[PDB]
Amino acid sequence: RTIVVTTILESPYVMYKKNHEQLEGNERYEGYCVDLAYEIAKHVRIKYKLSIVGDGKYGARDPETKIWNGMVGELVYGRADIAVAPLTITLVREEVIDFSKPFMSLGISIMIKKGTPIESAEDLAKQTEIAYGTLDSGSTKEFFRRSKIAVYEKMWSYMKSAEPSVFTKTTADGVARVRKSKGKFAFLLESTMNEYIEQRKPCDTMKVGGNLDSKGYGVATPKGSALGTPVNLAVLKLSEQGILDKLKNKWWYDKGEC
Amino acid sequence: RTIVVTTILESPYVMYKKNHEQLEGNERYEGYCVDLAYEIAKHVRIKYKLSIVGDGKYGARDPETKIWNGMVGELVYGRADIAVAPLTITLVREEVIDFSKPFMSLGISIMIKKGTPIESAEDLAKQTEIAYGTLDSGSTKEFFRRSKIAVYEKMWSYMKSAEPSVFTKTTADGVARVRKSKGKFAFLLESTMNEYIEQRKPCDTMKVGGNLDSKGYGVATPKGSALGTPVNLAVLKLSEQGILDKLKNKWWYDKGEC
Ligand SMILES: COc1ccc(C(=O)N2CCCC2=O)cc1
Ligand SMILES: N[C@@H](CCC(=O)O)C(=O)O
Ligand SMILES: N[C@@H](CCC(=O)O)C(=O)O
Ligand SMILES: [Zn+2]
Ligand SMILES: [Zn+2]
Ligand SMILES: [Zn+2]
Ligand SMILES: [Zn+2]
Repeated sequence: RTIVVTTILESPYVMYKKNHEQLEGNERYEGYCVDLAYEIAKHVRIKYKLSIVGDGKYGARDPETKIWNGMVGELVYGRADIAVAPLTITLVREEVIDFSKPFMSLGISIMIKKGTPIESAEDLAKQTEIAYGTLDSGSTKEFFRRSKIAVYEKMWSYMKSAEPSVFTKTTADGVARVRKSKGKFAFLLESTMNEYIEQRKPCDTMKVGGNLDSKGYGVATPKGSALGTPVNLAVLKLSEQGILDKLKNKWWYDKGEC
Repeated sequence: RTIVVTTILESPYVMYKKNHEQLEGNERYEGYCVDLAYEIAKHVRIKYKLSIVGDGKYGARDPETKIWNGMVGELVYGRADIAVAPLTITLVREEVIDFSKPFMSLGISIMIKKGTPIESAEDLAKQTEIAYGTLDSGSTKEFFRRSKIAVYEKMWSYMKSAEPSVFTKTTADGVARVRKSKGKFAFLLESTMNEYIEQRKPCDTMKVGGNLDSKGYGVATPKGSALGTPVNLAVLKLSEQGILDKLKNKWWYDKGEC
């Protein structure tokens, strides 16, 4: 009767509460996806337990073993019933799991330390002084690997061979590298994460240029799961009631520091 | 073997070609949804015929007879196999038809004649000199009818009782009323239509303020249709290949006149 909700520690979607080490179960966490899971479970009338994905990854398929990792693998292998996380709806994932209609819009974007002389992907592509990278095992890395657009093909050729590695294990590690690199590293990440970090102390980063694509996050369920339909209607209802909007303002802008 | 694709004459999604009266069948039409239908049919490997919906409506359910009109009714009553049109994904529609993941993002927006002293919905709500309305039988009208947000509730109370009527039979009729009214009528319509008109001669309108909501258009199929799955993957593929982007630029901005 208690369903397992896989999710990932990524600010401001799921974060440890201030005193989390004194708390237990769902009470350990807060953020946009913690609130979304609560609202969804309320409408679908299920009890649930949040479970941070062990490997800390969104989900990709190993080309060798063909095994899915991350939250996607938790659904595929039957270890979680739903994922409520900033999980990008992509074709390769839709082949193996189901997604709700999207609860948030986003695009890939460029994060720079303020003052870096870069305004566009073209600007990064044509130079070599400023290194740049992306998160491992997620949809941004796959966007670059799969693109047939000249500028992004050039960026992928550079990142794939860069030494030392430009692929980070977590978003926070990429942000930290931008902040510590005196303008010499830029990070490619989703506009939602980029806009959140831009509003947080020390206010030394910014999003530059427009987004490189336009896509959405959805709530995911194992393929053919009976929960898929009610979850989808719940997301649509929350959207129409203005709740998704209220949550975005709560977690991004209400508390902005910059 | 030839499937019926319902659609609607709405610029720049489907428009008559210059010499349409000398042409037949699918060749009569051009625009973003004509291109999208072609790309989808190519991936799903179907032959198809475009059919402009007879009543010229998107789709709503009559509260009395309970009958669906517009493109939604064509799918519900079995007269069309797919709708490829700027058809908004909504909860009440998802209860009776299926939708692909969204091919375009949009929100409700305000269209004014340039120079009108209005910058926000709040600005319209608190005054009465400038009338304002929306399209009949679509999702924008339903947004206002259903909102529990104070400002939009006030706008709905005004529009519902306005005399003469502020609800238009087509988008073009609303645009024409804005243009002819010397600043005394504003039109509530989707950001996509608003941004297209803003780029067309006589360049006398503009979008003002941010969008009131955030939602998407999807390709629709009758509930439980076998075409639903392949169409959805086709839309995701076109999105990832940058084709939806290319089409948006082709139909909105490439030809901009303002
Ligand atoms: C919050 O509303 C939305 C979030 C995401 C999406 C989406 O998935 N897509 C696909 C193509 C372009 C785009 O934005 C559409 C609407
Ligand atoms: N949302 C992405 C993770 C972040 C990224 O790849 O930039 C995914 O679902 O894979
Ligand atoms: N896209 C809308 C029509 C336009 C509007 O209502 O503003 C619909 O699907 O109903
Ligand atoms: Zn701690
Ligand atoms: Zn609720
Ligand atoms: Zn004509
Ligand atoms: Zn194609």
